[PDB]
Amino acid sequence: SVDQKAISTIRLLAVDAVAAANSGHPGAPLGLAPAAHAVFKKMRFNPKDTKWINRDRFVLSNGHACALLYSMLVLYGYDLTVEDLKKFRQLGSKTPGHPENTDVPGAEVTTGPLGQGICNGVGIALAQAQFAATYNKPDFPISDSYTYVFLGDGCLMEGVSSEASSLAGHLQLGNLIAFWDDNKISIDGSTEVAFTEDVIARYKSYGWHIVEVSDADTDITAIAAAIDEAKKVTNKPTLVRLTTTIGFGSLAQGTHGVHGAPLKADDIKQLKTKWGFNPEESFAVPAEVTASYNEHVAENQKIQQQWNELFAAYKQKYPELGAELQRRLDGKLPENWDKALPVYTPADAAVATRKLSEIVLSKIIPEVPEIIGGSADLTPSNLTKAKGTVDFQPAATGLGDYSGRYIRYGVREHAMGAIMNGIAAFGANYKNYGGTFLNFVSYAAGAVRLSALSEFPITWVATHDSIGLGEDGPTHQPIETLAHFRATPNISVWRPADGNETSAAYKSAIESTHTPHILALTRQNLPQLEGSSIEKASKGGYTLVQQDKADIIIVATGSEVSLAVDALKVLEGQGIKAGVVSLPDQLTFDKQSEEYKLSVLPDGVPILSVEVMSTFGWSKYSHQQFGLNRFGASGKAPEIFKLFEFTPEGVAERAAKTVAFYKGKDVVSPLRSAF
Amino acid sequence: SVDQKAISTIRLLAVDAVAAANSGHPGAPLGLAPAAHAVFKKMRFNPKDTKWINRDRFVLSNGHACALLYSMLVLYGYDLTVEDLKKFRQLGSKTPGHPENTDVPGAEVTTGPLGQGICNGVGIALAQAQFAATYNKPDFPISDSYTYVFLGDGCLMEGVSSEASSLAGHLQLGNLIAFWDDNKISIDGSTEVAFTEDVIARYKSYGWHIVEVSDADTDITAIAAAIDEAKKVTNKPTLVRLTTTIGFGSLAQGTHGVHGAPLKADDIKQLKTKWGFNPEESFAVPAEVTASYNEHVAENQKIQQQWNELFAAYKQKYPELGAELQRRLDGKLPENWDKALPVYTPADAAVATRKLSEIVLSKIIPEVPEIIGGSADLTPSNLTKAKGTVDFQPAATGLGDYSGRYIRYGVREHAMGAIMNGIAAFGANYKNYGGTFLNFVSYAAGAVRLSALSEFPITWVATHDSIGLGEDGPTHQPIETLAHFRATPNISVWRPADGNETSAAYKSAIESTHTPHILALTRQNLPQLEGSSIEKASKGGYTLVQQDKADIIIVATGSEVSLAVDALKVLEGQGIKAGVVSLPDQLTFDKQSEEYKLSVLPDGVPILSVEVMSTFGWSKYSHQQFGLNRFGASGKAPEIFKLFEFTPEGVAERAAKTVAFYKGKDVVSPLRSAF
Ligand SMILES: [Ca+2]
Ligand SMILES: [Ca+2]
Repeated sequence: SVDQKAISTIRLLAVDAVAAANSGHPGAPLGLAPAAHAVFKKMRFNPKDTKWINRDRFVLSNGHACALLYSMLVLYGYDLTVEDLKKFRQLGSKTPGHPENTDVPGAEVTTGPLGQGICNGVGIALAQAQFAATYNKPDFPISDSYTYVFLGDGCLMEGVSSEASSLAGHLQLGNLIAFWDDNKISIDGSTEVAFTEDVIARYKSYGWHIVEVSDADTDITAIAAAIDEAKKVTNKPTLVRLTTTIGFGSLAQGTHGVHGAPLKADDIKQLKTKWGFNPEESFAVPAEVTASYNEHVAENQKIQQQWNELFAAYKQKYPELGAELQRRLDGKLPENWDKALPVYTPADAAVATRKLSEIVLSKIIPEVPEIIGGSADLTPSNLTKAKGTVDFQPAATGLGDYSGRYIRYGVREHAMGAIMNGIAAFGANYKNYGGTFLNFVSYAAGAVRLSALSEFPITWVATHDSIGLGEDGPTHQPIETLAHFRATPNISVWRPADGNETSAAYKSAIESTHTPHILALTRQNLPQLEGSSIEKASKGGYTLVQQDKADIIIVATGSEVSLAVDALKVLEGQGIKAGVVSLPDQLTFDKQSEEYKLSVLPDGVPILSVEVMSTFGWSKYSHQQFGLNRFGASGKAPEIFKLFEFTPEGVAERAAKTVAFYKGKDVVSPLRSAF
Repeated sequence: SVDQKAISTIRLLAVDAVAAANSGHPGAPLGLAPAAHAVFKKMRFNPKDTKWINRDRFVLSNGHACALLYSMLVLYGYDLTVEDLKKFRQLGSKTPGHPENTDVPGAEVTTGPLGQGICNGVGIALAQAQFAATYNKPDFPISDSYTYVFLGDGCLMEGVSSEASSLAGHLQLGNLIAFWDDNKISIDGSTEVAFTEDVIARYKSYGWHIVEVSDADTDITAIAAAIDEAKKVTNKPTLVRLTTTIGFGSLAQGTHGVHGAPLKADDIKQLKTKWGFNPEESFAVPAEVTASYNEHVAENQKIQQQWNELFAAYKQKYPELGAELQRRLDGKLPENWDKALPVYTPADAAVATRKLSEIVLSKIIPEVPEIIGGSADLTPSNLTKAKGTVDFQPAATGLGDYSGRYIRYGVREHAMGAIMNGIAAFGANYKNYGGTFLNFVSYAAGAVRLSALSEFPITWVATHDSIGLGEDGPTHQPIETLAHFRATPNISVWRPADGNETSAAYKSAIESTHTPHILALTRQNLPQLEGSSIEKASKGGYTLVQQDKADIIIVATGSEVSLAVDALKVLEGQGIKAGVVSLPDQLTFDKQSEEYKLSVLPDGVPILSVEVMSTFGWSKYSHQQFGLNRFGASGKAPEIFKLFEFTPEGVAERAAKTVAFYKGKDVVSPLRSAF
């Protein structure tokens, strides 16, 4: 049949791509080709409009199997060709060794690191439910799409997938349909060596529906029927167990050796012969397969055309909601939304930046409907929903509704990070956030790094940023955390000092389209600074206190800016004139013009950094660094600051030493370099 | 009864400690006091010998409940007093807000970050099984101890606990007994908001045994019986469901408000009144409770005395095993074990450092019985057991034995990290390791940080360290990873360049007693260097190529040392004389004398760093830094190096620019500072 020919075509494209690279993973593509064929036949998508908001989404969580994804995209006429397949895993190609959403048309997310894609799928499905609840009306099914995820044994061992699966079951996400490649093989060999749990029993315990397909090597009718069954279960995510043979058809089928290395040339020849292909030919695409796939694309394009007309009729009946939806699909925030950002003066009271952040959210959430977010491993007293909103929950629970805006992630930081990526990936201008303690953003490093690589505008609301949290002690107090994330490409790491800086941090986070944000916020109260503003803080770094005859400039962030200002007064008494620079986001500052940056950190003056965390990175901006490069302590916060000499007198002493160290030396800006 | 009085005493000590601090968590201590009393009565331990190797171990994984742990330790006469309790959460006290194994007698591990303690318990139990299989003989039960773990709802949501629980069930760890505080409350409020899974069904799916105690607020008889039942099930870890009231006895019992904030003073008064205590008195310890607890301590001390005699008789019957066990309990490695480390010369072939590491392990494992380890999310071709050993598995599986030395962790990096901490915590000189790709050590950051804080000599064997891995691409290629871990206090991060440096890295890792190690190893082949040795590399940084008239020194690590040596030859052709420094471990180097360090990085010469990763940290050792501060690429590794100009010519160009930049400038060592 043409279906059988299509499956062979998929298999052989994947095998041939791996062969050309002499690198990559042919086993899972061979095993999953029947399922991929069956699922893509059920999916609604337009290869010529990858951003259609009512498309079904597909996520290949076992991302090493991506020769499979690329083969599907090529066969369906996405902006990816057989010539691109021939360049699989080759420098600069459109077919990298793991799929990248920035580089690959039809790759919704960046997968490869195990466990991530299934969580991303949870987030896409969460967003779809929230979006549909927000926009759908009687006779106007604006959003009714499904989220299809392929996953492997490795994904099921990673804790992040357990977290997301528990939460997805709780959230009754009936438009999520996941497929487990039950092939009994991982990298180390048999799953009998380390993975003997009853996976199906576990998924039932989370509240998922199960369908089992006992012969997924051939039974595409049963795979299609499993999809139909899953669609009837509207209040549970579904796991479809696909019992497959890894490397199906290969001489080495059913072995670990086919998981992650190219097949032997003679093996590829017999594959081709047994499936009716020419063993002397590579990258064959039978025209009958193309025709069959083009028929499904044509049908999907007519569905999209009808959706466009539905949307036009929606705008006529619901003008305000229609305009809102149009604006979001255009990628634009509401006009002048930022007028809602709170502004402070030095006459206002001291406030913790965690509380300032709460206040910002309270003001902007009602004005910007595409903001949703939540928290994990965090008291409601440290972050909760904006007044006038409700939690995102299935209505059946009585605890919220899918129209809700605040997600109760539970104690699941890593999955929260990966789910945020999926919400961003959904599109429709979603600007989503996740709260936890800064120190436990580290639990989610796998996902955070992927936010950066994937260019997703997600936001971490990361409170209790330092020893300033006090009594919980060194297990909770960040030291290395900002250095870690600042060292990662494409992460804005805001550490605002006061009310105006906190508003600038949110302006950046919400306006972002390609850069994830981490907002490092305090437990303890900080003063409103003389010289701060949203305008100046928006530059990432700025001159807070200008001193034309400066003996030294102190550059600081967050809680240490006020400390620097107090140190300036001590230094004046010692006959030393200091300027102060506030550097709320190093990435934003780095992106400013060279002349702007040099106006902030000029030549001819020693510069001392102060931040109660690792000194790593700080030499970009300073000659000497006062930081904390040891673990913290359990006690009242002001006593810990005194212990480590983060006091006005301690800063002044180090500033005076810095001035002395550079007497008679020529000093140029830390921004200067040799290359 | 005295048992009831003891439980009230525990409860009130915990409440009073939280009250004195005006900080901390009284709810779980109130709920878990009956269970803590019952479990400690069943445990064998000596408060006067916290390191008795056959003690039962207790782990409080819900570490925020530590007022409870401290109360138990005080009541049993550990080196912790009521005066220490009065200083709970106070700077410099022996009673920090979360328990720290370095600071607190009877704290086996450092808990607080959720999910970790249960995994640590898995590791303690794994080590006990391996230890018993190694040493026990007929009539000589050298090791027969249990591992008791308390955990909460938050712990059960964290993915790391799922990973460890799946693995513990697979490993049939029948001496592990965990207790779930089933109190329906987390920080956000009811578990109904985010945690509605069937926990018991999930634990059955992992192969655990279950006991349910429906009234754990009062039924200590049933808690004791649950322990007895668990001990009869020798081939499954057991989860005991303790249905408790959070804050039991408080006016606010059964609410989120009692989870993490001090009780009201009037509430504490009525607690005391209803339990027969004086509401005007704090930190009361009834003498009858002390007597009862002292009786159990006396009995346990007689058990230890009998164990000491058993050990003496074991040494008579089994002299060689006895001497080995004695050596390990003394914390000493075999005499001259390091003579087994491989040594190379520049005449030897190029080898990848991953392969050099395999070879080291192959040579040292047979000589050092306290080395065990494994791998997670890694092909057996990248790391497997040492020849002549077997996997650690229950014999019932036919796949290994508990005497085995190689652990199949599955795709569970985070749990592997936390389990390694538990193996180290067991003691007996265990020197344990875990293999994965360097980029996915980040999945385990929560545990890695705790290795550092806890001072555990664990080792990560972290291969595929850079863009040198090639085709898997930017999702797999570390950029930020070494900066992250180098910025963390107390982590040795070895990046060996060649065979001799790899042997030095292992010498450091295995000799370690207080510092975790990460070994960053290459996929690609590297040459044996002229000038390397185990002796010199043991200093962390050393002069590889000395040049008395140097125009520049190039400092490099790992794969970039050979690159620097090739660049020296290009520079000679341009009339520039360079020295080379190899810096295989920054921490070890930092610990050397100031004079040694200055001999390596002298004044009066520009210094350029080269490492194909983040430049963060490198200004400690250099004036200019050539690194990679963007994500990688998917292609053949040598082509990626060429793209980013990590070539002899690219290094030489930057070196020449550095020389030019410092012409006419006075240059001092990067090791100099103002303070
Ligand atoms: Ca598999
Ligand atoms: Ca609880």
